[PDB]
Amino acid sequence: MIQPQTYLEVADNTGARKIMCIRVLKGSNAKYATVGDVIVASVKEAIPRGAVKEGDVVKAVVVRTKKEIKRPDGSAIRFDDNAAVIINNQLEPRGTRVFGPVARELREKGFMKIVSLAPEVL
Amino acid sequence: MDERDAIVEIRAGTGGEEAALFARDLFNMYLRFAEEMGFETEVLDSHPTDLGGFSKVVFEVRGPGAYGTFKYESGVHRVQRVPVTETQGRIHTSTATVAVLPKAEEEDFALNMDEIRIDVMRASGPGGQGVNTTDSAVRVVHLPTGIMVTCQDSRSQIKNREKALMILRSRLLEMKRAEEAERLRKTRLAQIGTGERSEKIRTYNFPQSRVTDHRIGFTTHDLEGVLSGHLTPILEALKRADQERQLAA
RNA sequence: GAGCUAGCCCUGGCCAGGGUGAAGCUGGGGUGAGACCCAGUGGAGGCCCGAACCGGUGGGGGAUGCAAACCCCUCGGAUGA
RNA sequence: AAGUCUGGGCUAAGUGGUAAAGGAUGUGGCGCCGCGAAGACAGCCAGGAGGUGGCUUAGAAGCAGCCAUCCUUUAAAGAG
RNA sequence: CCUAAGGUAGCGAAAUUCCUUGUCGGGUAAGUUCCGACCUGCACGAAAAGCGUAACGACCGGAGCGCUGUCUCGGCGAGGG
RNA sequence: CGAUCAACGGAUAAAAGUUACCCCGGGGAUAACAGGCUGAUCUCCCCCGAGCGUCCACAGCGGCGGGGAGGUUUGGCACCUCGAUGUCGGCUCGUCGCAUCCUGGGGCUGAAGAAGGUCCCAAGGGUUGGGCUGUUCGCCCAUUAAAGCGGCACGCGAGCUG
RNA sequence: GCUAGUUGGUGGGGUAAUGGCCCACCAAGGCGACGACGGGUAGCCGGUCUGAGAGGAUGGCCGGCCACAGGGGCACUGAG
RNA sequence: AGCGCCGGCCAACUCCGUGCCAGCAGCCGCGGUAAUACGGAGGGCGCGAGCGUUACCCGGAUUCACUGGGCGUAAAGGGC
RNA sequence: CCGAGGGUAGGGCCCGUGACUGGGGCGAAGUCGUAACAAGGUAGCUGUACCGGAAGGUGCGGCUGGAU
RNA sequence: AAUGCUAAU
RNA sequence: GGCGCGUUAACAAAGCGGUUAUGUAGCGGAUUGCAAAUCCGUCUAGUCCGGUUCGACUCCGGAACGCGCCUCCA
Ligand SMILES: [K+]
Ligand SMILES: [Mg+2]
Ligand SMILES: [Mg+2]
Ligand SMILES: [Mg+2]
Ligand SMILES: [Mg+2]
Ligand SMILES: [Mg+2]
Ligand SMILES: [Mg+2]
Ligand SMILES: [Mg+2]
Ligand SMILES: [Mg+2]
Ligand SMILES: [Mg+2]
Ligand SMILES: [Mg+2]
Ligand SMILES: [Mg+2]
Ligand SMILES: [Mg+2]
Ligand SMILES: [Mg+2]
Ligand SMILES: [Mg+2]
Ligand SMILES: [Mg+2]
Ligand SMILES: [Mg+2]
Ligand SMILES: [Mg+2]
Ligand SMILES: [Mg+2]
Ligand SMILES: [Mg+2]
Ligand SMILES: [Mg+2]
Ligand SMILES: [Mg+2]
Ligand SMILES: [Mg+2]
Ligand SMILES: [Mg+2]
Ligand SMILES: [Mg+2]
Ligand SMILES: [Mg+2]
Ligand SMILES: [Mg+2]
Ligand SMILES: [Mg+2]
Ligand SMILES: [Mg+2]
Ligand SMILES: [Mg+2]
Ligand SMILES: [Mg+2]
Ligand SMILES: [Mg+2]
Ligand SMILES: [Mg+2]
Ligand SMILES: [Mg+2]
Ligand SMILES: [Mg+2]
Ligand SMILES: [Mg+2]
Ligand SMILES: [Mg+2]
Ligand SMILES: [Mg+2]
Ligand SMILES: [Mg+2]
Ligand SMILES: [Mg+2]
Ligand SMILES: [Mg+2]
Ligand SMILES: [Mg+2]
Ligand SMILES: [Mg+2]
Ligand SMILES: [Mg+2]
Ligand SMILES: [Mg+2]
Ligand SMILES: [Mg+2]
Ligand SMILES: [Mg+2]
Ligand SMILES: [Mg+2]
Ligand SMILES: [Mg+2]
Ligand SMILES: [Mg+2]
Ligand SMILES: [Mg+2]
Ligand SMILES: [Mg+2]
Ligand SMILES: [Mg+2]
Ligand SMILES: [Mg+2]
Ligand SMILES: [Mg+2]
Ligand SMILES: [Mg+2]
Ligand SMILES: [Mg+2]
Ligand SMILES: [Mg+2]
Ligand SMILES: [Mg+2]
Ligand SMILES: [Mg+2]
Ligand SMILES: [Mg+2]
Ligand SMILES: [Mg+2]
Ligand SMILES: [Mg+2]
Ligand SMILES: [Mg+2]
Ligand SMILES: [Mg+2]
Ligand SMILES: [Mg+2]
Ligand SMILES: [Mg+2]
Ligand SMILES: [Mg+2]
Ligand SMILES: [Mg+2]
Ligand SMILES: [Mg+2]
Ligand SMILES: [Mg+2]
Ligand SMILES: [Mg+2]
Ligand SMILES: [Mg+2]
Ligand SMILES: [Mg+2]
Ligand SMILES: [Mg+2]
Ligand SMILES: [Mg+2]
Ligand SMILES: [Mg+2]
Ligand SMILES: [Mg+2]
Ligand SMILES: [Mg+2]
Ligand SMILES: [Mg+2]
Ligand SMILES: [Mg+2]
Ligand SMILES: [Mg+2]
Ligand SMILES: [Mg+2]
Ligand SMILES: [Mg+2]
Ligand SMILES: [Mg+2]
Ligand SMILES: [Mg+2]
Ligand SMILES: [Mg+2]
Ligand SMILES: [Mg+2]
Ligand SMILES: [Mg+2]
Ligand SMILES: [Mg+2]
Ligand SMILES: [Mg+2]
Ligand SMILES: [Mg+2]
Ligand SMILES: [Mg+2]
Ligand SMILES: [Mg+2]
Ligand SMILES: [Mg+2]
Ligand SMILES: [Mg+2]
Ligand SMILES: [Mg+2]
Ligand SMILES: [Mg+2]
Ligand SMILES: [Mg+2]
Ligand SMILES: [Mg+2]
Ligand SMILES: [Mg+2]
Ligand SMILES: [Mg+2]
Ligand SMILES: [Mg+2]
Ligand SMILES: [Mg+2]
Ligand SMILES: [Mg+2]
Ligand SMILES: [Mg+2]
Ligand SMILES: [Mg+2]
Ligand SMILES: [Mg+2]
Ligand SMILES: [Mg+2]
Ligand SMILES: [Mg+2]
Ligand SMILES: [Mg+2]
Ligand SMILES: [Mg+2]
Ligand SMILES: [Mg+2]
Ligand SMILES: [Mg+2]
Ligand SMILES: [Mg+2]
Ligand SMILES: [Mg+2]
Ligand SMILES: [Mg+2]
Ligand SMILES: [Mg+2]
Ligand SMILES: [Mg+2]
Ligand SMILES: [Mg+2]
Ligand SMILES: [Mg+2]
Ligand SMILES: [Mg+2]
Ligand SMILES: [Mg+2]
Ligand SMILES: [Mg+2]
Ligand SMILES: [Mg+2]
Ligand SMILES: [Mg+2]
Ligand SMILES: [Mg+2]
Ligand SMILES: [Mg+2]
Ligand SMILES: [Mg+2]
Ligand SMILES: [Mg+2]
Ligand SMILES: [Mg+2]
Ligand SMILES: [Mg+2]
Ligand SMILES: [Mg+2]
Ligand SMILES: [Mg+2]
Ligand SMILES: [Mg+2]
Ligand SMILES: [Mg+2]
Ligand SMILES: [Mg+2]
Ligand SMILES: [Mg+2]
Ligand SMILES: [Mg+2]
Ligand SMILES: [Mg+2]
Ligand SMILES: [Mg+2]
Ligand SMILES: [Mg+2]
Ligand SMILES: [Mg+2]
Ligand SMILES: [Mg+2]
Ligand SMILES: [Mg+2]
Ligand SMILES: [Mg+2]
Ligand SMILES: [Mg+2]
Ligand SMILES: [Mg+2]
Ligand SMILES: [Mg+2]
Ligand SMILES: [Mg+2]
Ligand SMILES: [Mg+2]
Ligand SMILES: [Mg+2]
Ligand SMILES: [Mg+2]
Ligand SMILES: [Mg+2]
Ligand SMILES: [Mg+2]
Ligand SMILES: [Mg+2]
Ligand SMILES: [Mg+2]
Ligand SMILES: [Mg+2]
Ligand SMILES: [Mg+2]
Ligand SMILES: [Mg+2]
Ligand SMILES: [Mg+2]
Ligand SMILES: [Mg+2]
Ligand SMILES: [Mg+2]
Ligand SMILES: [Mg+2]
Ligand SMILES: [Mg+2]
Ligand SMILES: [Mg+2]
Ligand SMILES: [Mg+2]
Ligand SMILES: [Mg+2]
Ligand SMILES: [Mg+2]
Ligand SMILES: [Mg+2]
Ligand SMILES: [Mg+2]
Ligand SMILES: [Mg+2]
Ligand SMILES: [Mg+2]
Ligand SMILES: [Mg+2]
Ligand SMILES: [Mg+2]
Ligand SMILES: [Mg+2]
Ligand SMILES: [Mg+2]
Ligand SMILES: [Mg+2]
Ligand SMILES: [Mg+2]
Ligand SMILES: [Mg+2]
Ligand SMILES: [Mg+2]
Ligand SMILES: [Mg+2]
Ligand SMILES: [Mg+2]
Ligand SMILES: [Mg+2]
Ligand SMILES: [Mg+2]
Ligand SMILES: [Mg+2]
Ligand SMILES: [Mg+2]
Ligand SMILES: [Mg+2]
Ligand SMILES: [Mg+2]
Ligand SMILES: [Mg+2]
Ligand SMILES: [Mg+2]
Ligand SMILES: [Mg+2]
Ligand SMILES: [Mg+2]
Ligand SMILES: [Mg+2]
Ligand SMILES: [Mg+2]
Ligand SMILES: [Mg+2]
Ligand SMILES: [Mg+2]
Ligand SMILES: [Mg+2]
Ligand SMILES: [Mg+2]
Ligand SMILES: [Mg+2]
Ligand SMILES: [Mg+2]
Ligand SMILES: [Mg+2]
Ligand SMILES: [Mg+2]
Ligand SMILES: [Mg+2]
Ligand SMILES: [Mg+2]
Ligand SMILES: [Mg+2]
Ligand SMILES: [Mg+2]
Ligand SMILES: [Mg+2]
Ligand SMILES: [Mg+2]
Ligand SMILES: [Mg+2]
Ligand SMILES: [Mg+2]
Ligand SMILES: [Mg+2]
Ligand SMILES: [Mg+2]
Ligand SMILES: [Mg+2]
Ligand SMILES: [Mg+2]
Ligand SMILES: [Mg+2]
Ligand SMILES: [Mg+2]
Ligand SMILES: [Mg+2]
Ligand SMILES: [Mg+2]
Ligand SMILES: [Mg+2]
Ligand SMILES: [Mg+2]
Repeated sequence: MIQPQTYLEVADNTGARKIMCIRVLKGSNAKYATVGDVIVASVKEAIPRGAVKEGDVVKAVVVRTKKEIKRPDGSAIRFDDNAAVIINNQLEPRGTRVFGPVARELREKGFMKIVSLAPEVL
Repeated sequence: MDERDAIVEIRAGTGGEEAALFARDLFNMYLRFAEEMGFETEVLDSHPTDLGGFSKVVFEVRGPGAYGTFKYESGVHRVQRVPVTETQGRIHTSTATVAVLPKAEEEDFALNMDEIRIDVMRASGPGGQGVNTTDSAVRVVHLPTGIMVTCQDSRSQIKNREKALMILRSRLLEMKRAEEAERLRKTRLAQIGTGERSEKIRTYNFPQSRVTDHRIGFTTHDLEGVLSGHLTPILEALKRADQERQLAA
């Protein structure tokens, strides 16, 4: 459950460290984003000389949430952070590495290159 | 263009007191040329020196075809002579600058009320029950440019609408009068430049009784005829080099 | 009518505890003598924190009230005009 | 309360029972001309042509813009 | 030209600026407020003092961190009614 | 005979201000809110067809003029209310109109397709979250099918805010 | 101006081996205008280039030494 | 067989073209209608499988002066 | 235990950059004046102070690198 | 008493 | 919008019912190597429209433009 004002850590190597959600790109008026959803976000903290910089407005897909995601098999999964991978308007990652595990829901939702690059899919 | 009346701005370049004196020579050269063209001349701005010349003169050339001919005189004009301000008999190279511009319009400015949006609303500040319930404040929006003017100066919406439209017009006017200036300014700089001894389009060498227009290589030796106004030979050679410049391909 | 309130006059009373550590003093250093430096001691102040006490900052309640100005939280002063 | 009263006409819009410029093969009544079996009006049947364009235009050459719109087999065919 | 003489230093869109959300810069994803500038100061200005200033303030602005039922957006529970 | 007793039937021989510290008697005889009447202003819709649109008045437009509708604005008037009809914005809760923002159905198009323009029908439902400012309004950010405009005492303070 | 393993001691760990190298404790010392500390820059020398010499500049090839082996830390094995 | 150069420093000069233009340039300077200084040409000077240029080091620099400089008025005696 | 490093917070130095602002060097021509060089037309210069569009002026004291 | 004189060997 | 004041030549600015304002500039001359400064001379006028009067820049009325002041209780 990500919404405007929500901070997310960045699970890639674009140079962004913290993005702040400003929109849930999910119809007219989605209240929340979960794993596999895309947000528009402001870049609140970045490391020097990265792809993206502080103040940029970027797009990202959510890859981990602290609110547990439930699964049709009756199970659930929960992460210690809210994390996202910065993408372009074609949904492809903009960095070349993805740090940490990601939800298997991303595979189902066409974020295959991200699933590819993640060290663990859970 | 070619057929409209023209304005000529003669400025003194490098040369000091004698640049202004040469500018006076170019001034008499064009007033007397104009008579030998039927063109009508009137001074619009003059700035004389006590030694006899001008640091700047502006004059119009009222005649059906003035820009077509005078337009070749724009540029830096170089004189080399022993100046009347010189006392050791030396030859000084000095410059005057000629600017040739088509006589602008004067077109009046009114508002196209179809590209204007008027918002009315309640005003801010004191008034009691009146200011609470009255749409006295006005905003006027110039829809193309986007610039707005607001007014709650009075208690009346109609007076604030009138005053707001006035200020909006006055401001769009200054915007129009300023882009016109930036075109006028850059154009002048394309013709007059810095006025340096280079940049010359023509030399009027008094020692060697020569006049050379280094744009086409034309050189006559009727320097007294040139300075008295007989510039038709030079223009034509430019005019003919102009058409031979339109030979494609 | 100054048994409310305001000012002044006379005569009394009150201010838990904790903190900071001025001058001075003493010693040491320094010097021609000094200034001054350092340590210790010392205990100054419309100094600090905080009860009583004096207040009344923000909020909530109260609003035919418990109350014709109150109640709860919070907050200012608290050796000084 | 008192006529589903009598006679003549109009309206088809519930107009009556909420309005203007203006628009209209709504309907009914007057007119005033015109064309008709010298076969009218509508339809169909053809013919509707030619020197072919003149100015303008690479063609605008019957079917852009300009200038007038000359004449034939004839019953008519206009350079439209 | 006029005045008794024509606003100096410093400051300035200000507790002062009507036009005005002036313009530029900063901060914000986005800033009528804020801060830094510019100066055509409607209508600053030198003890109705001018411009600054450590410390102080239950004074009035603007921002960030922390944290939150303020809010998305409400849920449940307690007691007095 | 002495009057700009000119406020000219001329209060004294002799007279200016201020009150947001205000007070009393009065008035809806008289203003400010809201209603009402009106509709100049405002908003919308038509008539005319000069001209634009390469061509072509009418795809889209409409010179100079003309006729209306609405009753959101600014006014005019002063009719209930001055022994009181609480006045902005926000919040909350809606409900209605339709001159329709979206979604549905159309005709025309200067409609190839896709996407638009324009007009017609249509009010069932929908019509986002933020930055600025008390703001209404407006601008901006990120989105959206869309981010409609209006009436209800500019809806709603014996419902809250202030 | 610098300094808390800082400077010295005692005792021990460690090594092939001395040592605050490491540790526990004791003492309050250690260093600096003869430039400590900090900042900048540099691998060093035999040589090499220049120069009358003194000096300056430099350290590529070759020889000697050091340092490093993607960026860091670590030890194992072993005569090393 | 090529490349640099031919105002002065510096060895090597005339003609034309250009007319403060085009350009040369290490310094001082050339070029504004008779330019050994710009561009070509002829001729000349220097080197030659090379010739020039740019960067940098030492030299000239006795211009950081130990060798081997200075401070009245040139930069330089500290106010005492 | 130490520990590569990662993280949190606060300092220090350095570089680049910034609305605007300050003066500085330069220029074959501009505006104002004419302070200095002659006793430069008020000897100059000087530290400092105050003032003035500007060079500058004036006060106080110093110097001669001052004329006759 | 009384200000000034650009710029080409 | 109201009230007040004004419009004069090249600029600035006055008086006045009949009539060279004035300053500076400009123009001619002098002086100066030249230019300034200076000296002798000299010159260009009343915003528009309508009235009054023998006669209007001058007085009255209005128009345009400029300036100064006011626009408050809601
Ligand atoms: K009042
Ligand atoms: Mg991570
Ligand atoms: Mg990261
Ligand atoms: Mg940042
Ligand atoms: Mg930033
Ligand atoms: Mg990425
Ligand atoms: Mg001279
Ligand atoms: Mg409108
Ligand atoms: Mg209002
Ligand atoms: Mg306000
Ligand atoms: Mg008031
Ligand atoms: Mg108030
Ligand atoms: Mg009203
Ligand atoms: Mg008492
Ligand atoms: Mg008592
Ligand atoms: Mg006592
Ligand atoms: Mg006490
Ligand atoms: Mg105590
Ligand atoms: Mg105490
Ligand atoms: Mg303490
Ligand atoms: Mg105590
Ligand atoms: Mg003590
Ligand atoms: Mg003590
Ligand atoms: Mg004592
Ligand atoms: Mg002592
Ligand atoms: Mg003591
Ligand atoms: Mg104490
Ligand atoms: Mg105290
Ligand atoms: Mg206290
Ligand atoms: Mg304390
Ligand atoms: Mg306290
Ligand atoms: Mg008490
Ligand atoms: Mg009390
Ligand atoms: Mg009290
Ligand atoms: Mg209280
Ligand atoms: Mg509170
Ligand atoms: Mg209360
Ligand atoms: Mg209360
Ligand atoms: Mg009460
Ligand atoms: Mg009661
Ligand atoms: Mg209480
Ligand atoms: Mg209590
Ligand atoms: Mg309490
Ligand atoms: Mg307290
Ligand atoms: Mg207390
Ligand atoms: Mg206290
Ligand atoms: Mg106490
Ligand atoms: Mg006492
Ligand atoms: Mg019947
Ligand atoms: Mg009958
Ligand atoms: Mg009908
Ligand atoms: Mg009908
Ligand atoms: Mg009916
Ligand atoms: Mg009807
Ligand atoms: Mg003032
Ligand atoms: Mg003064
Ligand atoms: Mg002063
Ligand atoms: Mg000032
Ligand atoms: Mg300002
Ligand atoms: Mg501002
Ligand atoms: Mg201020
Ligand atoms: Mg002010
Ligand atoms: Mg303002
Ligand atoms: Mg304002
Ligand atoms: Mg703004
Ligand atoms: Mg910004
Ligand atoms: Mg930041
Ligand atoms: Mg801004
Ligand atoms: Mg705010
Ligand atoms: Mg500011
Ligand atoms: Mg300004
Ligand atoms: Mg003041
Ligand atoms: Mg005051
Ligand atoms: Mg005063
Ligand atoms: Mg201040
Ligand atoms: Mg200070
Ligand atoms: Mg302060
Ligand atoms: Mg302070
Ligand atoms: Mg205080
Ligand atoms: Mg206090
Ligand atoms: Mg206070
Ligand atoms: Mg904040
Ligand atoms: Mg925050
Ligand atoms: Mg916070
Ligand atoms: Mg709650
Ligand atoms: Mg809400
Ligand atoms: Mg409950
Ligand atoms: Mg209960
Ligand atoms: Mg009178
Ligand atoms: Mg009377
Ligand atoms: Mg009277
Ligand atoms: Mg009478
Ligand atoms: Mg009387
Ligand atoms: Mg009397
Ligand atoms: Mg009286
Ligand atoms: Mg009174
Ligand atoms: Mg008051
Ligand atoms: Mg008051
Ligand atoms: Mg009172
Ligand atoms: Mg008072
Ligand atoms: Mg009273
Ligand atoms: Mg009273
Ligand atoms: Mg009263
Ligand atoms: Mg009363
Ligand atoms: Mg009464
Ligand atoms: Mg009434
Ligand atoms: Mg009456
Ligand atoms: Mg009213
Ligand atoms: Mg009323
Ligand atoms: Mg009213
Ligand atoms: Mg109302
Ligand atoms: Mg009313
Ligand atoms: Mg009513
Ligand atoms: Mg009506
Ligand atoms: Mg109407
Ligand atoms: Mg109307
Ligand atoms: Mg209509
Ligand atoms: Mg057309
Ligand atoms: Mg058409
Ligand atoms: Mg129209
Ligand atoms: Mg009408
Ligand atoms: Mg109408
Ligand atoms: Mg109404
Ligand atoms: Mg009506
Ligand atoms: Mg109404
Ligand atoms: Mg009214
Ligand atoms: Mg009304
Ligand atoms: Mg009323
Ligand atoms: Mg009446
Ligand atoms: Mg009332
Ligand atoms: Mg009653
Ligand atoms: Mg009643
Ligand atoms: Mg009542
Ligand atoms: Mg509604
Ligand atoms: Mg409809
Ligand atoms: Mg639709
Ligand atoms: Mg549709
Ligand atoms: Mg289509
Ligand atoms: Mg298409
Ligand atoms: Mg359509
Ligand atoms: Mg609907
Ligand atoms: Mg919105
Ligand atoms: Mg914020
Ligand atoms: Mg807001
Ligand atoms: Mg707003
Ligand atoms: Mg607004
Ligand atoms: Mg859209
Ligand atoms: Mg759509
Ligand atoms: Mg209301
Ligand atoms: Mg409303
Ligand atoms: Mg309400
Ligand atoms: Mg209330
Ligand atoms: Mg309310
Ligand atoms: Mg109510
Ligand atoms: Mg009520
Ligand atoms: Mg109620
Ligand atoms: Mg009620
Ligand atoms: Mg209030
Ligand atoms: Mg309040
Ligand atoms: Mg140890
Ligand atoms: Mg050690
Ligand atoms: Mg010890
Ligand atoms: Mg040593
Ligand atoms: Mg390094
Ligand atoms: Mg190195
Ligand atoms: Mg070395
Ligand atoms: Mg050697
Ligand atoms: Mg040597
Ligand atoms: Mg090397
Ligand atoms: Mg390494
Ligand atoms: Mg190694
Ligand atoms: Mg390594
Ligand atoms: Mg590598
Ligand atoms: Mg490695
Ligand atoms: Mg050579
Ligand atoms: Mg030679
Ligand atoms: Mg050469
Ligand atoms: Mg060289
Ligand atoms: Mg030349
Ligand atoms: Mg020649
Ligand atoms: Mg020559
Ligand atoms: Mg030659
Ligand atoms: Mg040479
Ligand atoms: Mg040559
Ligand atoms: Mg060889
Ligand atoms: Mg040497
Ligand atoms: Mg050298
Ligand atoms: Mg020596
Ligand atoms: Mg020497
Ligand atoms: Mg010297
Ligand atoms: Mg001495
Ligand atoms: Mg560590
Ligand atoms: Mg670390
Ligand atoms: Mg500057
Ligand atoms: Mg002088
Ligand atoms: Mg002097
Ligand atoms: Mg002189
Ligand atoms: Mg003098
Ligand atoms: Mg002098
Ligand atoms: Mg004398
Ligand atoms: Mg002095
Ligand atoms: Mg003075
Ligand atoms: Mg003399
Ligand atoms: Mg003079
Ligand atoms: Mg001068
Ligand atoms: Mg002289
Ligand atoms: Mg000069
Ligand atoms: Mg000279
Ligand atoms: Mg006059
Ligand atoms: Mg004038
Ligand atoms: Mg006068
Ligand atoms: Mg007079
Ligand atoms: Mg005169
Ligand atoms: Mg003269
Ligand atoms: Mg003269
Ligand atoms: Mg007359
Ligand atoms: Mg007249
Ligand atoms: Mg007259
Ligand atoms: Mg007149
Ligand atoms: Mg008049
Ligand atoms: Mg009042």
